[PDB]
Amino acid sequence: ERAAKCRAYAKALHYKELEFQKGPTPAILESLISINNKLQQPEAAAGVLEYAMKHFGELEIQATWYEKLHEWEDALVAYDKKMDTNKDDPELMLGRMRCLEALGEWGQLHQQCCEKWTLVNDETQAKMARMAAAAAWGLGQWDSMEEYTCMIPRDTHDGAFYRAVLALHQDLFSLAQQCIDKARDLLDAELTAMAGESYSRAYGAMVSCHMLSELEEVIQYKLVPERREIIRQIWWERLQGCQRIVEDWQKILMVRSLVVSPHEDMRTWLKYASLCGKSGRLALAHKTLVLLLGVDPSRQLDHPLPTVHPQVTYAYMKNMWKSARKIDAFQHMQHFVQTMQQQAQHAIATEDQQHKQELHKLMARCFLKLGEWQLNLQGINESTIPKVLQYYSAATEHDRSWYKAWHAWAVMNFEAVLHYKHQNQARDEKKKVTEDLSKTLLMYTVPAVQGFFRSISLSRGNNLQDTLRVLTLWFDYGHWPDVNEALVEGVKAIQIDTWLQVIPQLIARIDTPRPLVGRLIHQLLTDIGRYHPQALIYPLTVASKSTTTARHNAANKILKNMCEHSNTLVQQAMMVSEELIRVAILWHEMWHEGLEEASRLYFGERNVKGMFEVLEPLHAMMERGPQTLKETSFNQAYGRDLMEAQEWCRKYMKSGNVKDLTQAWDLYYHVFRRISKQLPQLTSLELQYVSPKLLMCRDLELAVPGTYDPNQPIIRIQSIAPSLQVITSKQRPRKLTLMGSNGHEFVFLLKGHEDLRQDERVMQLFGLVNTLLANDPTSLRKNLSIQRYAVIPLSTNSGLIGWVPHCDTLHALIRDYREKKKILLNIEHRIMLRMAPDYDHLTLMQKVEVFEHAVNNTAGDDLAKLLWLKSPSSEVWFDRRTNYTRSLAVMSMVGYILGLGDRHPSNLMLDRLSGKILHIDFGDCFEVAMTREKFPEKIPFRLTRMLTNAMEVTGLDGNYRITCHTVMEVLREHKDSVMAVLEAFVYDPLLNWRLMDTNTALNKKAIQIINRVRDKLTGRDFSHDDTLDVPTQVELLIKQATSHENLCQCYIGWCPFW
Amino acid sequence: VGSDPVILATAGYDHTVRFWQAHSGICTRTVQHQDSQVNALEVTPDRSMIAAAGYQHIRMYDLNSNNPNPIISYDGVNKNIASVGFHEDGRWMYTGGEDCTARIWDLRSRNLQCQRIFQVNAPINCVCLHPNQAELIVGDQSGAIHIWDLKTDHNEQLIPEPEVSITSAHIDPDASYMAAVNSTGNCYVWNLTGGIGDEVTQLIPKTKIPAHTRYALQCRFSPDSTLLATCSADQTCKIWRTSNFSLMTELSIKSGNPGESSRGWMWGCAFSGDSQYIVTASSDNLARLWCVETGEIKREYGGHQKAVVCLAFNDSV
Ligand SMILES: Nc1ncnc2c1ncn2[C@@H]1O[C@H](COP(=O)(O)OP(=O)(O)OP(O)(O)=S)[C@@H](O)[C@H]1O
Ligand SMILES: [Mg+2]
Ligand SMILES: [Mg+2]
Repeated sequence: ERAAKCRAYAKALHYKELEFQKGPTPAILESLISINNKLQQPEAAAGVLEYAMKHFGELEIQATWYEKLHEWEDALVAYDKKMDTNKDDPELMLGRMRCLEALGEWGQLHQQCCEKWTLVNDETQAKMARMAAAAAWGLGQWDSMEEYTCMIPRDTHDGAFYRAVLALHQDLFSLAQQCIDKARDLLDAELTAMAGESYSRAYGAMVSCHMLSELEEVIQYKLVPERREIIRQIWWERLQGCQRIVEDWQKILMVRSLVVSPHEDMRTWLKYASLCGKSGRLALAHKTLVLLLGVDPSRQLDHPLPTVHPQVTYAYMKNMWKSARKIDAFQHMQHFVQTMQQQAQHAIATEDQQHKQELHKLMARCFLKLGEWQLNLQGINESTIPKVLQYYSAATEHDRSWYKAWHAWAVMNFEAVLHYKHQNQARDEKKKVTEDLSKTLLMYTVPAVQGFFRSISLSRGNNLQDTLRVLTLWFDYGHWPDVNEALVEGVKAIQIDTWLQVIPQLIARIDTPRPLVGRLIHQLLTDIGRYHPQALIYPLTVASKSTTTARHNAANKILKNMCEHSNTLVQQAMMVSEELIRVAILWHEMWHEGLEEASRLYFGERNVKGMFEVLEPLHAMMERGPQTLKETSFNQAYGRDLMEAQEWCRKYMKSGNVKDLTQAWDLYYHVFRRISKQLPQLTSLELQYVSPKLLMCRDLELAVPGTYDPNQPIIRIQSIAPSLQVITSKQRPRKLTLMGSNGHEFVFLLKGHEDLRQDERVMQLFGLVNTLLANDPTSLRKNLSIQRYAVIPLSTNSGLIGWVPHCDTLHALIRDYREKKKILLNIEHRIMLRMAPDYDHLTLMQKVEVFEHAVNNTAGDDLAKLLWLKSPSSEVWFDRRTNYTRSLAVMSMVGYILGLGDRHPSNLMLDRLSGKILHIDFGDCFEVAMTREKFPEKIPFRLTRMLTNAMEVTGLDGNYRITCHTVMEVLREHKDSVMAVLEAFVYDPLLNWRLMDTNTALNKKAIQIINRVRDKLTGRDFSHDDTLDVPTQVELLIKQATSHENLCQCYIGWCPFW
Repeated sequence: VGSDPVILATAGYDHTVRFWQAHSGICTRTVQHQDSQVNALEVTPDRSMIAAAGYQHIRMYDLNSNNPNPIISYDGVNKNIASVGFHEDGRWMYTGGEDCTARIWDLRSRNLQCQRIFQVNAPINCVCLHPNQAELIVGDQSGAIHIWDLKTDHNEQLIPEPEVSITSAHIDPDASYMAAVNSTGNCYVWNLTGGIGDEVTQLIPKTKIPAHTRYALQCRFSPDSTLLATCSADQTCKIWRTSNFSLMTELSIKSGNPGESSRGWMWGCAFSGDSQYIVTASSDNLARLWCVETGEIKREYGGHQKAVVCLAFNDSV
């Protein structure tokens, strides 16, 4: 029955929304926040209020709006403004009070209550009591509580509650016992009274039921003395666990206050004060801390801080920093740490080791703040570098373990290196210089390398960043002995597991010319070969078949080395990859692209030297003889013609005729026509004709491409399915499918002519972002993530891509819907051209009209609608949407940092079972798309009309924007991890080719790209001088993504109207 | 066709420049203008030939030889040409381009090249010549208006509200007022300190008229200097009084029911010589002759298949 109750609601929402579609009314808007709330969807409803605000300032009073937005702090100062200008007004006061009882401002709530007791209004007399009871509760004053409780009716759950508390204080336990049970029942009957359309009072019921059960434990804590440990444990655990907003925890602690004073709970209230600071409620955290110290809100401001309770002082100090007073905060630290090391070195008479330890770990935390604060106050320069390096080393001394400290020390050293290197490119822009430079850099490099090592071993699961950094120093430093020894040390020291994370980055430099670097790489790879080969074969096999000599040589060495222990694996892998490459682009498919290219150079460019270079690899390609039926069947129908078309070519090479060369093209154009006809006939490939070796394969020990991970039992290629559907396209990729040794099937897409190596790094980046999101509690609460797919490169030409089930391209879903509803697929386009035959050449202004014209005469539902019709129920429909909204927003931000261009409606798809969204084709990364000459993208990511429409009405204000901040906030917190990854492949040597396409050294261009990224992660993407906070930046972006001026400029294919 | 006292030219997306006889709505001649839409039309002060600024060219058809094709073409400039203007003394021509340049062309010599170039960051939408022939006013998409002294080559720039694109600018014959209109739909009016002849020529702000909610596309002073016209994407040409800066007369073409989705933008206007009448270019394929005082449609120039984005209107003896 319960699962069926939300169904009718979800069903009503669909219509209630559809109504709003036709005419937005305050009526509907009311019955919308409510239904969205029964559906326990808080943030989507928060979006409805945003729209309610921006279109109807009509439940009025800016203080009433701040109150509904739970922004009590703004509503309180907005109510004061409204009170001092106006009069008494009995409603303005209640609001002014509600703000105080949320904020936990008992001092002002009790005062406001008594000091204003004319209250001739009798309803003003009823509410008044409830609040002023709890206010009196927080302020100790029990007399006041009793008075104000005597005015709360025992009919209300509230009135029954405060009696249980008054009794428990005065020690009347039978009274207290009954009052609880009455308060429960008066709350049970009340949750059915407002059966859904209520406040966060259904969520605050858990607050009252929590408190009532806790208040029964406070009962347990009064006469029978045996649970003082059992009770404190649950109280302690159901806290670190529990995640209830500041205000609720106040109340919960107030229950525990009846029995334990904060001075015995310490750890409890320190954690609570710790939460208040993190959720930016400082003035409250302060008051909790002042209480625990038992000393002034330091009104004695020039005095030193008390060291009575080392832990509390520390909190205070960081509260002071996070507060306004941060030179002051810094100052108290230096001095506190000094007091702390003396309080150790002297006061430690042996029979106190636990205290010494806990005192040494506190200091490490102090030193880390010290360095960190020093940096924030001064920056990085010849004077700070040594200080913070001392601060961090000091932190490293006092905790030894602790990732934070070793990390901090590593990064500081690493940034010392950077500081001088970037200071020296400053010098060289305008012999004893380099010798002192080499001394300088070497001085910080070695410890950086060292630091990153001890820090990596302290993560284990979470060290992609630190690991990548190790490689930066390792590759960048053309190797000085000192830095090498440090590396070798570390490599031995740290687990092999680690490096798997980073295999493509290592293989990137197999052929390093620096002899000291290669040796370590080659050795380290070999050892990774020893434990976890599999993790190594595919990527090595690729490398071993490479035009560049130094690569494939060095790759074979490690492969040879791997045969000494895993030979038949190496052998299987070798062949499977070989055969797949043959299958990817068949013989005629190559001759077709090679004949087009050959006729462009000759008949359209007069280039016979370049043309001969297009055909000669194709002729020698067949010179080897056919090896498959499909190769021989080609060799029949075409072989002799070609073998003699070359004969004429090689008569002209020596004769230099032009009639010799025209006999060749006479023959060449013959086979072209033949093949071109057969090309739309390839819609399936059969293994037995195309590659028999692959059909032959049974129970291999090679793993299913990109399924290997330790932890998980190895899944091997047990069989390859005999047929491959050829996806008839421009590149005609194959849809290969493999049978796994676990039973389950594994489908891939075998692509012939796209260097998959980029797509691989992007998936790496996504993986990290996925962890980051899984680790941020909010992002986890919401399930936020990027769906990724396996990317297994096979050559520079080809590779494999994981097939994602249940997906259709945006373009497909639409092609279907429009044909279903008898709408011409490309109608916005045909409208635009009817209006303006020369659309592409119009001025900006001219275009926006035509664009708007198209949009205004075509439906924007499609996607929204086809998703409704699809769904088997309405809760399934509702959820698929929630998933869709969120996942799209995730990739909007992530995609932005990546600079992910070219997001036309065939490059993103929607999973039809969860509704979550999926991006493919990562060819255009970093500003590339926007920098291009012809049709430059103006868009940061596609937030197009049908995508907007498909979310909830009140779209962008709701789930989308909220999720946008969340994701972005995570990305900014972890800006280095993200940049470690991104730096790794902007500067990757074999990957730099995708930016020299700005034509249609690189050292300088690569610098730009990465800055443009840091700019985005620091909120400096827009103006050079501002430093925009998240919601500003997000707003700016959504704006940009939505601008008609931007969209109308998009290459038509991009479908700026879908 | 230039021999008629009244020259009326209409150009747009349908590859023709049609000429009309003002008083009757009959289309006189029509000229082929293929490969591009027409961005601006201006008739030379000499009444000999009309200029058609388009995409990467300014073609110039002859009003006297009553028949042929472009006398002169100008080329070798990439992206659109948005504004044209002529200097009284027969020989100079000015242009604003998407290529971010204000160019001065010598009509009495050869060269696809232009005599001068004034480059800005961000594309130029409008270019107009102060009646003193000594200064060019140039509005760009960043929102900067540039006064470019044609003598000192001294550039001086002024931005109003902008981070917003200024769409057109104009300056009354008596050089007392300068106006500029932008994409927000605002209209800015400045007072003109007639420095001139050993020049200063200063701009003093007077009002910002909230002329439109949507894009404002052109602005123009009557010969009178009595009125200021403002064409917009809200399908409206609003005529403002210069004494008041209040709304005298609204000309509009917007359905008569909210469920129509518009049909047509008010792309351009030109006043008649006597400031009594006003011509109107719209995207609904028509030019229109209005009576400035009544706001009465006195004629409708039907002909163009596709949109109309241009007018030129001439009254000289
Ligand atoms: N990771 C994937 N999961 C599921 N389906 C996919 C995946 N990648 C591609 N497809 C499907 O395969 C079709 C072929 O598109 P692509 O994989 O991009 O090949 P393509 O022919 O190179 O595409 P271009 O370059 O845009 S013409 C797409 O329309 C998708 O439906
Ligand atoms: Mg694609
Ligand atoms: Mg592709």
